[PDB]
Amino acid sequence: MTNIRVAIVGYGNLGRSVEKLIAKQPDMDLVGIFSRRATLDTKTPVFDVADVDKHADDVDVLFLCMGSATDIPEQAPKFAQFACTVDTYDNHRDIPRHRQVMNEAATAAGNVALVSTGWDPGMFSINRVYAAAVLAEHQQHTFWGPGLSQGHSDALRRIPGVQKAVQYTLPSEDALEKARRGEAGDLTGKQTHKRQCFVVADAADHERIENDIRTMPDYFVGYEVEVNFIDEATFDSEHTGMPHGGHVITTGDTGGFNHTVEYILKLDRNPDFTASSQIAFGRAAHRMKQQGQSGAFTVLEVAPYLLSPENLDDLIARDV
Amino acid sequence: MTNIRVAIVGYGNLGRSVEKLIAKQPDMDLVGIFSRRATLDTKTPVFDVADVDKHADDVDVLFLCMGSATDIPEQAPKFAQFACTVDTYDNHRDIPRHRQVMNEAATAAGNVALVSTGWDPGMFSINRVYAAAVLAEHQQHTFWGPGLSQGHSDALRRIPGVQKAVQYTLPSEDALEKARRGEAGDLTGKQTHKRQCFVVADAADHERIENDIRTMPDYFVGYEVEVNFIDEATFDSEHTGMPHGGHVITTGDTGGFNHTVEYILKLDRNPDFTASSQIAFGRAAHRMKQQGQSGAFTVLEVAPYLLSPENLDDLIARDV
Ligand SMILES: NC(=O)C1=CN([C@@H]2O[C@H](COP(=O)(O)OP(=O)(O)OC[C@H]3O[C@@H](n4cnc5c(N)ncnc54)[C@H](OP(=O)(O)O)[C@@H]3O)[C@@H](O)[C@H]2O)C=CC1
Ligand SMILES: NC(=O)C1=CN([C@@H]2O[C@H](COP(=O)(O)OP(=O)(O)OC[C@H]3O[C@@H](n4cnc5c(N)ncnc54)[C@H](OP(=O)(O)O)[C@@H]3O)[C@@H](O)[C@H]2O)C=CC1
Repeated sequence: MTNIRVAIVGYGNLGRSVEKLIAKQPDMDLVGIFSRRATLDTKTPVFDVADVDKHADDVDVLFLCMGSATDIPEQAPKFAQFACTVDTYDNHRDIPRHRQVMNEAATAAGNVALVSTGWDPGMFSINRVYAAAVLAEHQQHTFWGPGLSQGHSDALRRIPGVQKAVQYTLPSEDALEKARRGEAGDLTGKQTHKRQCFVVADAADHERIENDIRTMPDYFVGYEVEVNFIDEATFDSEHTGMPHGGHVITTGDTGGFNHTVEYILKLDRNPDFTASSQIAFGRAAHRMKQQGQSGAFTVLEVAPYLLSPENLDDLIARDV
Repeated sequence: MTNIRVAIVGYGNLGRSVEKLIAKQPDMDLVGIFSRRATLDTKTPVFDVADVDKHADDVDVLFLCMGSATDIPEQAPKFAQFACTVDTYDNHRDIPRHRQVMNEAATAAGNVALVSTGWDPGMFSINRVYAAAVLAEHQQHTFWGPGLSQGHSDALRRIPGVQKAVQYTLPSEDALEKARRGEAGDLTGKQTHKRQCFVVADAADHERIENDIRTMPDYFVGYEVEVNFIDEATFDSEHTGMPHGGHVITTGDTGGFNHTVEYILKLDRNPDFTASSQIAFGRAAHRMKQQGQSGAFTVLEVAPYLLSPENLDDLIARDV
């Protein structure tokens, strides 16, 4: 009855999303939260992150939901000392090193570390690899969105006189249809997406701002940008969500015959879906260590059935 | 090391596609073809299927491209004795059994057999699994076509007195939409697809071919079926292409938020894509064997990176 004993390290949006979804898992028990703050908006027990050493045996897997930017790279390796570990670290350029270092740690403690799960990296990585592997010579693209970009939203905000603001990254529909036909080979980043800004600001300032936006080097110049100055009420009512999604499109030619494989995600709420993967890869981590494996692995190294709470035979009988 | 030695068994549409596509691979050498027929139009060496026996020592893996309806079930298991094998076996209700017997033959000879690969079963099965696992509470549907079903076409053709035949599968566009809006629940493939038959045969035989068709165990029973007896000309001109494809749709709700996972295939030539998938799993099979495994496995049981001609470090560096 496994009830694989889990805990959460870090209590932000993600951390909250994991907490809430564990109730819908048949086989997991939440043993509590490890936090750097004493007092959280919650009934699950809270512990001091420094005291993780002491709880070592109440826990099977630790979901690491702290920051990618600086926390993960430094804190994560020590945690693999105490249990299996799953993270959603999204810095592509650092993955190889993160894994290498996560690898020396987990191996020495005999734990299993799953790194860089989520939707991208995660689901979209898997799909990229599958479709590219299949379609020998192939053309591949990843579009993001439609969804929230915190980095672009932050740039907007630093603008003088902007009160509240958000920017969405949308895929250029033209650009999708073209990739679908194997014709998007010579297209730049400025052509593949479009940006849609929603700004709350005094009417006196609209012209300067809109100008400040469309000329913003590196963040905004070069794109199709659409700008809306909205009431604070419509802002709060409609632009307080965290949606996102994307497309992985791969094409290949087999001698005069085209094939297109498209993977699409539509998420009403980013950290909820990200929690969903992370949780599924947590179950896989536990099963992997149960089979005597150890070290760090990416989502590319785990057989699919491992994420499932159903028994293999049942999966083979119904879904194959 | 290094170049995998490979052979085809069954030289029909699939077998020809696999022939064509092996050229596109960097790490495979096609050693020959094993056929029940003496004269094949190809420059590849051909062999008597009764002679596999003698080539066991110089092939690392055998692609089984005989008919699922009748050939696979008794023939396959005997191939497992001589090398790794890879099939695209399609009778869902008979897969677990197939796997058992293939496992036994494989495990005995120390080989690896990969069963039921292709797109459905194959890629569609994998997608079904990742999505239902990730999203705890979900609704999931699959839709095939409009396109030409290879298994269904080969089935019709094994009915005595059928000179020529082809079958098209037609999905219900309405169902497809309700699905996208999480509203088609409690609907099945059998109620969402129509089966269309184009047949060439003497009018005298019409009565009994129609009976055999509509009473064809789970290849045809339970579906709405249409039988069209047409002139050879009309058939030879109007029914020549082999397109197909479909959609796997899954919808789920986290605490009051929705997510949709969509997987799509648009294939210009059915055998060509199927062949490309069968090939990548062939690479996986050979690797698992060197890696020390043996026995029969489903597509749910192989880590994605095993299908790729690239090194894992590169895959991780570039695609994750
Ligand atoms: N791979 C993927 O597809 C995806 C990956 N991610 C990754 O998820 C990571 C975490 O995201 P997210 O949860 O949204 O980030 P947050 O900023 O919400 O929280 C991160 C950390 O901040 C601390 N913290 C949170 N709230 C407060 C607060 N009010 N005051 C003080 N400290 C606080 C928490 O640590 P403590 O509890 O110790 O205070 C927490 O672990 C990101 O770095 C991201 O890259 C996200 C989506 C997708
Ligand atoms: N899992 C998946 O997604 C997919 C699986 N499939 C499977 O692939 C299978 C093969 O389909 P396909 O290649 O279209 O079928 P064919 O009718 O072309 O061939 C089947 C066998 O018939 C024999 N054959 C071929 N041509 C002739 C001929 N002219 N006269 C007499 N015998 C001949 C060949 O054996 P021999 O050389 O020994 O005579 C061949 O192996 C199907 O059963 C289908 O299930 C197809 C698509 C997808």
